[PDB]
Amino acid sequence: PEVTDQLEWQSNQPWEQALNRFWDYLRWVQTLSDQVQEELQSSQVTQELTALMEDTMTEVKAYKKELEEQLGPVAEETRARLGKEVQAAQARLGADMEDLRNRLGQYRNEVHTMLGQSTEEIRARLSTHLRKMRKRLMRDAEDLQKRLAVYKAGAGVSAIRERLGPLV
Repeated sequence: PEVTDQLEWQSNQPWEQALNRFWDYLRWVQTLSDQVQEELQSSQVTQELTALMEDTMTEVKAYKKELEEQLGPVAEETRARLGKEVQAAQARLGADMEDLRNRLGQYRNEVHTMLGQSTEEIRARLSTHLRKMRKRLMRDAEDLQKRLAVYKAGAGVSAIRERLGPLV
C-alpha cells in the first residue's frame, strides 16, 4: 500500500478498510476456537486488536480533516454542527472498539485468576457478549459513514473550465 488511492469515489475507503480488518480479526476471535483461546492469554490478540483499532481511528481523523478542507462555501454554523456530529459518531465507534478489547482483557484476567484454566461458562458469556458488541459496532460504523456522507458537501464544472481554458 505504497500509494494513497485518490479516486473521488474512494475517499472513504481507507477508514472503511481499516474497519474491515478490525471486523475480520473479530469474527475469527468470535469462534473462540482452541487457537483463539491460547492466543488471548498470550496478549497477541488484544495487542493486534489494538493496532487495528488505532489505525481505524487514524484513517477516520484523516478523512474528517480532508472533508472539512474540501467543504464550503458553507455557513460556519453548519460546518461546526456537521463536524459535531461526525465527532460524536466517531467517538461512539471508538467506545465500541474499546469495549470489545476491554471485554477480551476481562476474559484474559478471569482466566489468569484460574491460573490459565477456562470454563464453558465464562467462554459462553464472552461469546455472547462479543456478538452483541460486534452488532453494536456495525450499527455505529454505519452511522459514522452516514455522518461523513452528509459532511461531504459544501459547494465545480466552473473550476474545471477555468483550468482548461481557453481563458480570457
